[PDB]
Amino acid sequence: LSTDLIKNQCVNFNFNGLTGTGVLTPSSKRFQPFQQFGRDVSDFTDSVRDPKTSEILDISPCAFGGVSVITPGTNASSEVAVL
Amino acid sequence: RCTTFDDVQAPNYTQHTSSMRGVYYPDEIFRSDTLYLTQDLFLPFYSNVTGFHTINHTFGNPVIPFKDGIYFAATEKSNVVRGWVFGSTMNNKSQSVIIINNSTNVVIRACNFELCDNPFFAVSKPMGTQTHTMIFDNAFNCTFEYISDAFSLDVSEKSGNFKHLREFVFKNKDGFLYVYKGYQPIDVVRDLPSGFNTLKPIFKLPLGINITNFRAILTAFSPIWGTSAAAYFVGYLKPTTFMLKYDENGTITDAVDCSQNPLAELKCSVKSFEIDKGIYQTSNF
Ligand SMILES: *[C@@H]1O[C@H](CO)[C@@H](O[C@@H]2O[C@H](CO)[C@@H](O[C@@H]3O[C@H](CO)[C@@H](O)[C@H](O)[C@@H]3O)[C@H](O)[C@H]2NC(C)=O)[C@H](O)[C@H]1NC(C)=O
Ligand SMILES: *[C@@H]1O[C@H](CO)[C@@H](O)[C@H](O)[C@H]1NC(C)=O
Ligand SMILES: *[C@@H]1O[C@H](CO)[C@@H](O)[C@H](O)[C@H]1NC(C)=O
Repeated sequence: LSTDLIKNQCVNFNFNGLTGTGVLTPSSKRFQPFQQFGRDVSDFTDSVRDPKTSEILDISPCAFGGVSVITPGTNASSEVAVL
Repeated sequence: RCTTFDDVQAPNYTQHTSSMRGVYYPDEIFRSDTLYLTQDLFLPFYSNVTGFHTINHTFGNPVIPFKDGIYFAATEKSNVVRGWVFGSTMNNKSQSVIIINNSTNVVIRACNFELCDNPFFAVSKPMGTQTHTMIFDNAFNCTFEYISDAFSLDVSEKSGNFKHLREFVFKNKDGFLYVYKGYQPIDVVRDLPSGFNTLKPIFKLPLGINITNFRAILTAFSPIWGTSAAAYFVGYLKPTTFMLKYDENGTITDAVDCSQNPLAELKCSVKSFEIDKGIYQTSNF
């Protein structure tokens, strides 16, 4: 079943019906005995409870953003730095 | 063994108020520090609550319609309300499910029961234990069976205040029967008081049967029959819009109807419990 634990790496998890990708990490949210998973102020399933160990974990987004290139110009140099 | 009673008073249909009860956890999903709209079956605030009182010569449990899903409350000190039959025809012609507490187990059983017209437990009033299980005469084509853990329940008749307030909601959707539970301690004589308690889901039972009516299974206290003071309260649900309030500990702390007045419906739109002065726009007429 490969019910392992990979913390702090972007993986593509699949719980008991809970699919998706992201970086996994331990949570500290106050559940109930009948909670299974929680959601944020948005409509994303944020936190998760282990079907195997009943551990409260929260799910973070993997990685994204924009790229901006920094140049001093062509007639002087050619090296650049990123952001 | 089907035993009907001799001198039962006709039912009261005495109406009471629904003030702020009927709150349940709608799902299994955690939220916190938030407000949240729902469109689901609910008891509206401050509504007609039919109180069926079991008093000295009054044994009220007729055939009661489930029509849309029901709200139930039980004002208890001696555990008179112990079970229910759910179904449509309330005979052995259609499948009936019976969920009882027989003072040993929570027993769930769905068969074609030959319904006794008067379901009750008989309890010896000077002895203090259950004597009879006069529920059903026959049972066949049993679809579902459940018997819970063995536990010792308080059966004998008590005196004084109603101490125990058990609130139940039953909800047929997608072939299930959603079963809701909640309890608070009380102390009152009659007339189910105001309060605010979120009910908790306990069972989502794949029955798949036509349930239109029901009848509670009460407990006769006998020195054939005799009764003691107990009351149970009839509530229908209606598809409403409420808004919940989650704290930092994920507790439902406040609820608000969007339908009782233009005031609270505005509070559903503005999404705060407090609004200062001014004029605000809501939907069309
Ligand atoms: C959410 O729930 C938790 C737990 O129910 C609340 O935290 C609790 O806060 C109380 C008082 O603020 C703490 O009680 C204190 O305990 C110490 C040590 O026993 C005692 O000396 C004090 O006199 C007082 O009784 C309690 O320990 C604490 N529990 C935990 C687990 O933190 C919390 O306040 C709740 N938050 C909200 C927003 O409802
Ligand atoms: C390079 O171009 C900049 C303007 O983009 C100018 O100010 C600078 O004098 C130029 N340098 C040379 C060596 O042409
Ligand atoms: C039902 O409730 C309404 C208030 O919504 C009240 O005016 C009416 O008298 C109640 N009916 C009975 C039979 O008590």
